[PDB]
Amino acid sequence: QDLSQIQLRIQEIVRVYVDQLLNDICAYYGYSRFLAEKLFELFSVSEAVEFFEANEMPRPVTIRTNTLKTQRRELAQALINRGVNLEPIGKWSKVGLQVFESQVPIGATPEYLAGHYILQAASSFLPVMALAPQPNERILDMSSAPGGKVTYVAALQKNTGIIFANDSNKARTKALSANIHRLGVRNAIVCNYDGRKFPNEVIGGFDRVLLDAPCSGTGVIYKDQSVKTNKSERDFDTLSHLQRQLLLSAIDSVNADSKTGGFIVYSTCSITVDEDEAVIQYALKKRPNVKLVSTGLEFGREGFTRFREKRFHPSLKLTRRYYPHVHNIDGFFVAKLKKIS
Amino acid sequence: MRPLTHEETKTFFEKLAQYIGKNITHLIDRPDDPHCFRLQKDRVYYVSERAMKMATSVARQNLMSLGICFGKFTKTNKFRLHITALDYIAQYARYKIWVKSNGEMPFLYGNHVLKAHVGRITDDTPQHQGVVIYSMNDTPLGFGVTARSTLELRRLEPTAIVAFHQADVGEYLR
Amino acid sequence: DKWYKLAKEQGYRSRAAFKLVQLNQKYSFLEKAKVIIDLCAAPGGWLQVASKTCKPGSLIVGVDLAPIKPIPNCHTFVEDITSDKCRSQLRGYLKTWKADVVLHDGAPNVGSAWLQDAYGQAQLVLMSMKLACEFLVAGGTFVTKVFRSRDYNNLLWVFKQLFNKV
Amino acid sequence: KTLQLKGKLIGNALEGVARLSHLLNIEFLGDLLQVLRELVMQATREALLTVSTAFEIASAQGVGKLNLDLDLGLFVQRLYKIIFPFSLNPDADLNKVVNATTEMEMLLKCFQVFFFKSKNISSSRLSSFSKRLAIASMQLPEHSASADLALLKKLLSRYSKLSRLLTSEEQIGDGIYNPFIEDPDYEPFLLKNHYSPAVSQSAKELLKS
RNA sequence: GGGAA
RNA sequence: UUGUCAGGUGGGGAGUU
Repeated sequence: QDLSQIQLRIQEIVRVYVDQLLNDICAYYGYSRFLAEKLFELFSVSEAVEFFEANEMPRPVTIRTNTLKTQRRELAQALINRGVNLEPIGKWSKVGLQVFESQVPIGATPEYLAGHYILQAASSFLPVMALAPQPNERILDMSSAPGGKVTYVAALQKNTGIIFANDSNKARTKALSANIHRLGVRNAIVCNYDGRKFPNEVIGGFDRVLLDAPCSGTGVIYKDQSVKTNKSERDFDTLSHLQRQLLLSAIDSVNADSKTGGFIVYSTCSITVDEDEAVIQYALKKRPNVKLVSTGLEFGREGFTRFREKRFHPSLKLTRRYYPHVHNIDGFFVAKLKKIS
Repeated sequence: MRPLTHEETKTFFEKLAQYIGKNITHLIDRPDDPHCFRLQKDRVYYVSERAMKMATSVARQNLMSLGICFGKFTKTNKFRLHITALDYIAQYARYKIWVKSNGEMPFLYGNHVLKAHVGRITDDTPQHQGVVIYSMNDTPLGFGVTARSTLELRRLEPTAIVAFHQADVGEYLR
Repeated sequence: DKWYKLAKEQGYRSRAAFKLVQLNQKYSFLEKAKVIIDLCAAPGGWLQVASKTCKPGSLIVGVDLAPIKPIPNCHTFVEDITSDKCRSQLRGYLKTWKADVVLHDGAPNVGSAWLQDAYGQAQLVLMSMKLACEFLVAGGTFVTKVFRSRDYNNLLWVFKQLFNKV
Repeated sequence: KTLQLKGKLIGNALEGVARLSHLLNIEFLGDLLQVLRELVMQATREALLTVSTAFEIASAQGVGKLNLDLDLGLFVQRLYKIIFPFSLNPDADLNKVVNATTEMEMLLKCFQVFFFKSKNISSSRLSSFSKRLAIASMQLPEHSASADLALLKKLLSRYSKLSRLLTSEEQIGDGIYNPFIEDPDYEPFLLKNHYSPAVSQSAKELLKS
C-alpha cells in the first residue's frame, strides 16, 4: 500500500478501528506488532501517534562540557570560533550544549580531542543530575559503558571521592577507560564484574549508587531502529528480571549508614511500564528499608500509579519519565531511592 | 596490581625526569593524600591510596584500569606508550613550547613540529630534551623530544624540524 | 601557480578566495561584516572566505548567475547579480539588518578587445555598485574587482563621491 | 662569618651578598644558595631575606646560558609558606636587607621580580600563589593591600578566578584546593567591611575592573 | 619616452 | 576504639605437581 494512503488511514482511525490503526502503524513505521501494541497500550491514541512520529525524527546532537577541564562559556566561544552553532540545552542543565550546525566534525575538534566536551545524549545527563554525587564520596556505577555518566559524576564531584565503575563487556570497558583517561578523571576505578555479584563478591558500602540498567531500547528507537522488530516478550521478561536483580544488588551494596546518605539512582533507556514501574515496585517490596525520594528534576513525566489492571504504590509517582514527544529527548525513566537501615 | 620494585622504579624515575625534571617530588609524596604509584599488568598506574584499597578487592586479571596510566612497561622497560599522563606532565613541565594554529593540526595527527610552526619557546632548551607542547589557549597537547635549541632556533629555516612528536591528544580518540 | 596549489591543498575553490582573505587581513572589513553580500560569487571562493572570516550566524548571501555549491549558513542565489527578483530576495533576507560589506568579483570572459573587456568589467562594477547604494547601510564597505583602464579614473571619482574612503 | 654567627647583622650581610654575587665565580653561585636554604630551622624576617636574595642571585643576566639549575623552588615554597606568619604578626610603619627596609616592601619587591621573570609564572601557579596573597591581605595598611592587588591588576595574565574559587592549591596545601572546577565565579566581600573606609571602594574597584 | 596609479 | 565471623584480592610469602 502507498505510504500516504497508510498515513491517511492511520490519521482517520486516530480521529475516529484499533486493529486497522495498528496495522497501518506497523506498515508505515515498520515496528513489530507486539511493540506497537505495547506502545498503544502505554500512551493515548493521539500520544502514541505523536510518539511514533517523533521516533523517526533524528534527535539533536548534545555535547556535555567537562567542568573539570573547561567552562561552559569558554566551550561555547571555542565552538563559535570553530564555526559550529551550539546553544544551551534548556535551563535544567547549565553545561549541556545542543549543536545544530557544525562545519567541522564534532568529535574531531581540538576541544573534543582535549576532552573539553564529550558527545552524550541529553537524557544521560539527567541521570547524573538525579544522582547528585558529592565530593569525597564513594560512588559505585553498575554500568560504566560508555563512560559519559561516570565522567559527569566525576565532574560533579570535582575529581574528589572514589568512583568505582563496572562494565560487563570488555570491549565496552576499554572504550570507557579511554574516555575516562581523555576526560582526566583521576579517582576512577574501572572493573569488569557482574553487577549482581558486585555487592557481595567485590565490595559493598558505596555512599552513592548509580545503576544505568540496560533497557529494551524503547526510548532509543531512533538510535537503534533494529530494536523495533527485535523486541520479544521473552527478551523483555529477561531484561526485567536482570534489572530487578541489578536493583537488588545496588540496594544491598548501598550503605544506609553513610554520612552522605544511601541514595541509589536507577535509570532505564526504555519507557516500558513493566521495565520501569514494575521493577521499582519489585525493588520496593523486596527492600522495605528503601523508600522512594524526589528525583529533583524540573522536567519529566511523573511515574504511573495505575496502568490497566496493574496498580503501583503512591510513591511511584516520584519517578521521572521523559519521552521524545514530550521532552524532545530520548525516552528514559529515572528513580531515586534512599536506604534507611 | 603488583607493587613496583626498585629496579623498575629507577628505570622509570629517570624517564619522568627528562620531561618534568626534579618536579617529580610533588608527585611521589603528598601529605594530603598518600597517592602513590601502582602497577597492573605492564601498565604503571598512578592512583590514590583509597584507589589501591578498593583495587585490592578487584582481581588483578579482572582490573584492567586504575587511576592514570603513565605508560606500559615494555621489554626494554620504557614508557610514553600512553599519553594519559599529559595533564600531569604539562602541569609539572620544566620546558613548554607553543605551536601556532598552523602547527596544531600536524601535531594533533602525530607529525613533528615544524620550525615555521613553532610559536613560542622556553628560551633555554637543550638538544634532545623532553619538552611539552602547548597551544595558544594554554592547553596541553602532547610530548615531544626537541633536538633544537633556542640559541640556533631563533634563526632557522621554516621548513626545518624542531620537535619530534612522541604522543598527542588526538590519540585519545584516534 | 603556488596560490592555486595552496587552494587545492587547503580546499579553497579558487585563487580569488586567497585574494579575498588577504584583503580581510589588510583591511578587516570581513571581520566586522555582520551582513555580507557577494556579487559574482561563483565558483564560491569568495563565499567560503566570507563565511570563515565573518562570525557565525552572519547574513551571508552570495548571488551569481553560475551555480554555486551550497555552503552552511550561506544563501547561494543562482541568478543575475542585480536582477529585480534577486534584489527582492536580498532585501527579503536583509529585513531589519542592512548591508554592511559587499564583495564583487565581476569577471567578463576574454577573447575580445582589451578595451571592450576593460569597459565590460567597469560597467558591470558600476551597475553592481548601483545595487550596493540601494542596499548598503551608512558607513558600509564595498570591495569590488576592477580592470585598470582610462575609465578607471572616472570610476574612482564616482567611488570618492559615493564613499568616504577609497 | 656573620651568617655563621647568626647575629642581628644578617640584614647587611645578605645585602652585600646579593650586590656582589655577580662578581663571584660560577661554581660559587651554585653553592651560594645552599647557605641561604640551610637556615630554615625575627625568624620570618630572616627567611624573607634568604628567599629574596636567592631570587636576586637567580635574576643575574645570562643564567639561561649558564644552566646552573639549582632548583630555587625550595625558596619558592618558602616564600609560599612564609606569607601566613607575616599576616599573623603585626607591622607598623611609624613615620618620618635586600635593597630597602619596611618588610612589606621586599614582599612586593619579591613579587615584582617574580612577575618580572620572563614567562616563569602565570602558568596557573601565580593564581595559587595569589590566593593566599589575598588571604594574607586581611590585615596591614590599605596602601599595602592595594599594592599587592595592583600587582595582579597590572598582571599580563588574563586569569580572573584568583580572588574566588581556584584550581588545586598544591605546594604545601593548607587551603581550599577546589580541584577541576573551572568556574568564573570571596575575600573582597569581607574586605569591604574594614576599619578604613577606602578599603570598601578598593574592593569595589577590583570587582568592577 | 612621457603621464597616472 | 578494640576483638569475632564471612567475602574479595592476592609470581607478595610458604607448600604440592
